[PDB]
Amino acid sequence: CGLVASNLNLKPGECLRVRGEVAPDAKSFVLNLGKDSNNLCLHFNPRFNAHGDANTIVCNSKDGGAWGTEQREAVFPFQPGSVAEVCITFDQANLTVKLPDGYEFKFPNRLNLEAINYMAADGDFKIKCVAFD
Amino acid sequence: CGLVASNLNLKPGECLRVRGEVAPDAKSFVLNLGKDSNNLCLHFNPRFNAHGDANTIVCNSKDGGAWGTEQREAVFPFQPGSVAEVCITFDQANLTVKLPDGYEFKFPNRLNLEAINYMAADGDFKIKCVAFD
Ligand SMILES: CC(=O)N[C@@H]1[C@@H](O)[C@H](O[C@@H]2O[C@H](CO)[C@H](O)[C@H](O)[C@H]2O)[C@@H](CO)O[C@@H]1O
Ligand SMILES: CC(=O)N[C@@H]1[C@@H](O)[C@H](O[C@@H]2O[C@H](CO)[C@H](O)[C@H](O)[C@H]2O)[C@@H](CO)O[C@@H]1O
Repeated sequence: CGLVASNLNLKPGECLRVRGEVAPDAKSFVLNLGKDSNNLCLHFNPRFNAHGDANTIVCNSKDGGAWGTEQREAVFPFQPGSVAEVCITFDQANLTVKLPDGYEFKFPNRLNLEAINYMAADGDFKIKCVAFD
Repeated sequence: CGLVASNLNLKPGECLRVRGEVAPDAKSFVLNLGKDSNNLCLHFNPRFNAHGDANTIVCNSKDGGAWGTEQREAVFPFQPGSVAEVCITFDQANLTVKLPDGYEFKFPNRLNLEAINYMAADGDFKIKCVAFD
């Protein structure tokens, strides 16, 4: 596992900027956001070649330990062995994810979180900077 | 009640930079670094008016729950209600703390830690960025 942070107290409208290094041999990487490891408003999982996906971003929620319905994006501005950065903001209805190519997308806030208190990176994403505004 | 981070994997010679907002009414604030909450290589506790001290940085270690011998610094470049940044590095002999105004001091590495994996802020220091360099 990578860096895990708790008591983040990220509130609607605030921008979370996360930048890190993707491992050279990575098949995917993960950044998880939510209340705790069972309760994710955003599982952000760029897949290079994993679980049947090549160069696709897969996003999901997790509620009480159960995965929701995945969403897949149309762009893939990530490479193994390079710096990856994401910017995330939310309100109680949706998260908005901004990627390093400037592409923005929405993901529904299925847990109706009023605050994001938990962030976790996997072992393929080495956090170099996190800014909570 | 502030940000807690784990799996930092900060190794000797690496630098950790932490920037946060000191609460307007703070009597002190705390940044703790170590293996875990009971084993701290550095309790960094700038005190405005707390525990008998006035405008003094108190540093200590904690070993299996037990506080060590306090060290007090001679300088105090902090104010309640303002942003503060500290940078920390270590080696086998000492941690080095660099303060906002450029001042540096050493604190002994009493636990003989070879990595720092845990960090926590108290509720008077609202962390805004963390960088690893
Ligand atoms: C096309 C499709 O539905 N594929 C899914 C896989 O994505 C899924 O893999 C898991 O997906 C979750 C997120 O939803 C995590 O990323 C987890 O690590 C993956 O293993 C598998 C297993 O649920 O089911 C389908 O194949
Ligand atoms: C002036 C003097 O000696 N004061 C000390 C306090 O520093 C001390 O408080 C604790 O100090 C530790 C770090 O060593 C933590 O900051 C802890 O939160 C404080 O309560 C108290 C208790 O040992 O003793 C004197 O008052």
